[PDB]
Amino acid sequence: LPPGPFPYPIVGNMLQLGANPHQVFAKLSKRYGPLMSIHLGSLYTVIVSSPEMAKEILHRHGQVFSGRTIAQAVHACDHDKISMGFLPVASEWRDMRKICKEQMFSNQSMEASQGLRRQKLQQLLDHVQKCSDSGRAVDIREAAFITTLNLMSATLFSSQATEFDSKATMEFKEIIEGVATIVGVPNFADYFPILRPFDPQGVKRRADVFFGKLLAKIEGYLNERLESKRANPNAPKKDDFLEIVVDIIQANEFKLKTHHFTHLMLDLFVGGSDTNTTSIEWAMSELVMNPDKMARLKAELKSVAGDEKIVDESAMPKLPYLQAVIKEVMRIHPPGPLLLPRKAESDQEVNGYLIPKGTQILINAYAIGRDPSIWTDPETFDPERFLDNKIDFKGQDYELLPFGSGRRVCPGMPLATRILHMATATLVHNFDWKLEDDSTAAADHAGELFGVAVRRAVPLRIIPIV
Ligand code: HEM
Ligand SMILES: CC(C)C1=CCC2=C(CC[C@H]3C(C)(C)CCC[C@]23C)C1
Repeated sequence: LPPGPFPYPIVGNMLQLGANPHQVFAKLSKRYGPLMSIHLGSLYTVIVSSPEMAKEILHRHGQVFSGRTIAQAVHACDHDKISMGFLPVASEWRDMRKICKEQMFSNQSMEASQGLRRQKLQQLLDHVQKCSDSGRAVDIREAAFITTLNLMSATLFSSQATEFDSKATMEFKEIIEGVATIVGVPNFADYFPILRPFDPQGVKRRADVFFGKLLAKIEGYLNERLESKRANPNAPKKDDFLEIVVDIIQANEFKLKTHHFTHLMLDLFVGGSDTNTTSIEWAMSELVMNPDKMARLKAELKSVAGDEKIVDESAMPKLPYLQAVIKEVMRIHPPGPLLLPRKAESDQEVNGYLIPKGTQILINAYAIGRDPSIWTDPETFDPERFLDNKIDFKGQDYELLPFGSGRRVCPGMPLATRILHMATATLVHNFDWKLEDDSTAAADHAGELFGVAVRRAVPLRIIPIV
């Protein structure tokens, strides 16, 4: 087996992991190497912490390591048996992946939804404008959370709401926060198989309530769309994912049930919410703490957009520094520092070590992104490192893997980048920013809180001015 720290009886290595396990794993792998055995109680795991080992796992043996480890929380409303996120690579997963690649996240579909997202960006602009008149600090975590939910809801459901914090949006927010509280804590049933039948912390029960809330809303949206399409055959076709769902269902070309689609929408909606929310916050935090970089991005946006307030997504090719800024946030602050787990579908040898069937595989993208043997000055925020650099986060550069790579690489990347780039551009272009209070500024920026997505323990509070 790969080398690693001595595992104690019963608990394995679990007692050493602390509040930020990805940081502990990063330091451990400096000692034990880029393939490292960790015993999460009885859940045997191997940590991957090199670009070289990530390529061996995700690409050379990408089919063997194509499975997922499935947390007990994921069994809520039998999501584990329906979900593109957790099914094994097989016909049903392949069909759902094809639907996302060729129809939902196509260039054609992303361009068609650009206007839906533009109005949500305008709503964000207006909201921040009021705080700026008042002189009030903006809580960037909450602003990014609402904006991301609004942008996701627009793209997936064409949600209407003229208010920034609409009641539909705030119900989504309640649900997403609830899922994060549940999953964001250790479920001992995940680590001790004798406890699974018992659900001793009620994690799966509590997850059922939130998953059910979300599926109920999605099923309602789907049924409403089906009825309005039936009643209004001549109305223009909407440019959202729900329209695509409906057409695919009624064309009946896929061996997929209705719940595959509702659960896919669930997966996509939750998929883009904490991830973009924390990333937007980190982007603003890095820029506020590195005023030279804030100035350089402002200068680019001024040059390209000038007096326009809302950048078109179509303009992204003209904004290389904005792209470099987001790459650099992804390098330092991958929202999931250990990505989503993979699983060995069979015994496999890697670098002379046996990786047994069923091993949980965690890619420590965070460690790789901060490894000094790979990145110069790894702890410094330096977007310029990506200018005229062909390294990207699409999965082909194993130094930068915030979205994974190989078989299960994030299918929502096309939408995520549009959200990240535009939310950042809107905030940076239209206001200057100061910390509400800079007395513990460095500590506020460094302090991470682990969870579904790793985020600043202290929410960023900054005052907008013009
Ligand atoms: C915003 C930043 C985002 C990051 C950093 C991110 C990252 C990731 C990562 C690391 C994975 C696992 C990849 C692997 O197994 O190799 C993943 C999977 C996934 N992501 Fe994302 N993601 C983001 C946004 C989104 C968005 C916007 C959506 C939906 C629109 C989404 C939907 C998914 C889904 C459904 C999967 C599961 C795919 C599968 O297992 O086949 N993500 N993401
Ligand atoms: C984008 C990446 C990080 C992501 C992680 C968690 C989520 C993904 C999409 C779907 C979603 C559920 C199926 C609702 C289960 C909890 C986490 C997970 C799998 C996608």
